[PDB]
Amino acid sequence: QAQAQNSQYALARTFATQKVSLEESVLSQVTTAIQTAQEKIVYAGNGTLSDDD
Amino acid sequence: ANDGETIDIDLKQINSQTLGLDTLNVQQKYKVSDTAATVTGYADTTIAL
Repeated sequence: QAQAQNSQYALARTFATQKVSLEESVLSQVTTAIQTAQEKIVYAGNGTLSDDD
Repeated sequence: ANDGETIDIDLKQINSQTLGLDTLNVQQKYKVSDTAATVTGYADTTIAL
């Protein structure tokens, strides 16, 4: 019974780690997107852009 | 890289008027005289006959 208990925790860890890693994978690209958004905003501050710019 | 971190430029309307020269003139007035030039001729009006 104890061995089965440990096996169960192992299964739980497998299913858990399938997530978490996925979330880092997505959030990395989210982070880069936000960074480039910050860059665009800094660009927006240029006082001599035309309206269509 | 932060909001408000600006360096600013000011600009001025420059032209003949903001410099107070738009009526800068140096001419002296002529003395004016007039005479009666006699008109001549006849013209064709709208009205028919």
